[PDB]
Amino acid sequence: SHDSYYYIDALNRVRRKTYQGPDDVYVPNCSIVELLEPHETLTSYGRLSEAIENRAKDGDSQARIAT
Amino acid sequence: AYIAVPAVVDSRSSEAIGLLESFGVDANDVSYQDHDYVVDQLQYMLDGYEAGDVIDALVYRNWLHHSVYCLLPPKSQLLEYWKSNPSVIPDNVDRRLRKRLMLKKDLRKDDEYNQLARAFKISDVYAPLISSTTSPMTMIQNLNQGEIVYTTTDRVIGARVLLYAPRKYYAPHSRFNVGTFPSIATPKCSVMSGVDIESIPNEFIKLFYQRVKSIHANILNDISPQIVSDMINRHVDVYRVDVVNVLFEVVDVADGLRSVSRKLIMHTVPVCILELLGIEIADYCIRQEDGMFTDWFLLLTMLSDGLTDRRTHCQYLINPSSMPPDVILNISITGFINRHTIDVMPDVYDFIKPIGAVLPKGSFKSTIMRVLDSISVLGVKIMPRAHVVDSDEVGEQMEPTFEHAVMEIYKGIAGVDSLDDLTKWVLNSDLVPHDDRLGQLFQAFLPLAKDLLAPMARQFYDNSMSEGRLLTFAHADSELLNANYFGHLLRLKIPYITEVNLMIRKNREGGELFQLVLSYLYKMYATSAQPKWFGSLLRLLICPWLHMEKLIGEADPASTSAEIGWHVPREQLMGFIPYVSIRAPRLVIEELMEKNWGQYHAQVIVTDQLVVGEPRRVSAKAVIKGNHLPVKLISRFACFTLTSKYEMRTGRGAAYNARLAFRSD
Amino acid sequence: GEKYGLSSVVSELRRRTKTYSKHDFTSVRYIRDAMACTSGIFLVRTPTETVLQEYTQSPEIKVPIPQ
Repeated sequence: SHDSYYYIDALNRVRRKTYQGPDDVYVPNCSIVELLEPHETLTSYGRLSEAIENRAKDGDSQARIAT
Repeated sequence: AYIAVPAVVDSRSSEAIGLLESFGVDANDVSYQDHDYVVDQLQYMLDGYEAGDVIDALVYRNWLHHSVYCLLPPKSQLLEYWKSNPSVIPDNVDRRLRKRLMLKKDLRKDDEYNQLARAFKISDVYAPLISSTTSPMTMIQNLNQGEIVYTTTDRVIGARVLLYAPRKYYAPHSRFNVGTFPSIATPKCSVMSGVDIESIPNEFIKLFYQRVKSIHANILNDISPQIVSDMINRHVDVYRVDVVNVLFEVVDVADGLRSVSRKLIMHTVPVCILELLGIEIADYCIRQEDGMFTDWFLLLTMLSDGLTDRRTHCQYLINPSSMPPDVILNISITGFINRHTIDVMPDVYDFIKPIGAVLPKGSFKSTIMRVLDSISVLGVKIMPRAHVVDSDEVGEQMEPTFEHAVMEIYKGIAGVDSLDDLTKWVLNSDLVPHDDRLGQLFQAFLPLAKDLLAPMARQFYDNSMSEGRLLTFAHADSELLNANYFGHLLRLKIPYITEVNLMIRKNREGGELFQLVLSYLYKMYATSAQPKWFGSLLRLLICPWLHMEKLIGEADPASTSAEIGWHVPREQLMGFIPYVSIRAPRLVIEELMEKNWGQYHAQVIVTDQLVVGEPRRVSAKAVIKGNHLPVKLISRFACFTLTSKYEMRTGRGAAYNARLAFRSD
Repeated sequence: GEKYGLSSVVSELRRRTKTYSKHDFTSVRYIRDAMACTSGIFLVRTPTETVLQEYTQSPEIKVPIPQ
């Protein structure tokens, strides 16, 4: 998962740390399912959970990275 | 009597400034004219016509023949206004045309009206008339005749413009009078000769006076401020400081006899410093027992924006050393030749943000960081050492540091080893560098300067923007540009020879000539922009504060002071950091209680231990989100500090959407 | 190919490219069909890293003009 991919810079903006080359700034590939809550009317499909974006708007450190 | 001064004169305001004692004239009978509107009228006048017609028209105008304009709607609304409720039609009108106007419900079907209206001209009724094709010369020449002039257009120069119709149709002397435009129409009109055409700060008065003195110089009745002081007798703004120049000379008294070597001049020292240092027309020794400059001549040379001589007119950079090709040791001050005001607040300083000053490598830093730390005009500190970042500090938190990193550049050049051999190879006996070898060294210096220093400088300057608003020295111009520095960029120089400073100082930690080579590297690394005379910053730093205490002084410390800072709500689990500090009179801070300090938001991280013997403090970090603070949001009348660290009055702390709060008493 | 583990693709392309020796429609359609196999996607990254990758570079002047 994505915990070792991003960080928070000074001036409190989100970035990522690159592993191969200084142009490794694109989207990484990690497990996604742990940040999901299911839609109604069908169980199998989920979206981004509202509690994490609520805590990210509040100003949590991990929740901003996750959203 | 009518004299002319090189400054904008309004009747109600320049009397409150005084404005005539400011040029050096001791002084009722002196009545001021309002030449405020003619400068804006000239600025609107210049974009259509050329320059020379406008100026040479305005030159031939006396300012005692009092008169006025008249502006009328062009033709259709002119006849429509006579059709309307007033029958104020003049007697110049056609007998048939007024008869057709006195009727009711005229329209396009009336052939008898329209046939005469299509052959009617405004110039038949009104004379003299300014049309849009008239020269500017004939406008003023017709204006000097008959106390009212009819126009068609707005773009006129001279007196005040008044309108003829409502806007729905359009699309007191004394004996001595001053002004800001020299008249020629009277044999006696006068122009003052205090300041030359190079120090006039309006840029339209300067453009006017150069063109006047270019062609009419023989026929100007010219007078000096001393003769003006003969002829007369027989809120309080800051950032307006009188300046003069010191006409001195260096003397060489060896034993008995004295000689005179040079005849120098020092262009724009402020008058308040010369008054408070208490210097006069006498001799002065400017060296200490060591050979250092004795702490007041140093400040005088650091306040000015120039130092040249008078026989030739090249720039003269003085020798700071004591080696005698040319040692300046004794000064004889001989007068003060021009006097004017200057707006100390510059153009680039718009929003409140940190200050990056670019000084060269061998400039005097170790003296000015001692002197500026030890100044205090009021119950504040102007520039403490804890708010100043050296140029050295940005490249020191590194595996072996940037000076020592480029100290071992010698491995890589053929025939070069043992760094003394490189320094012997580059510089000759003159210690002027060879043309190729310095660039051959630079082509290996440059990737170490860019690919290695600039990311660390960018990180460090982001960190320094976070922990307060500071002042950062810098060696070169591009050092603050390749690293994305945020703040005001100031390119500065001192009037001294920075080169021979590098041989005086021992304990340089490396080659004593190597640092001169490293200074040449930074001098060539910078861009080709002209630096701007360190006094241009030092007058801003000192002179508003020194002028402030002459009128804020001993009112009350509780209700002259106030401070701006970020405010967190009290509802927290375990607050007012300061942002600037403002000292002003009572009415100004009462005018500062409004102008609400919302629409400014940060994110304060506040977690630290107590550090010093002062009360409970936590060195916070505020990161401004929105726009930064304008200065006209504060004032023109209230001084404010420029640099500040962040702290509030245990537990922890997290990201707080802070806001500002003006507190006072 | 040796850096990224695609030598079995690169050598496969080179040995097939070395068999065409006349200029007609066949060898031209070979180039068309080889160019078609690149993947046309649209690269996605945040603007906050688009700026701080693109707008942080700077030119280097190895021979500046003297003072």
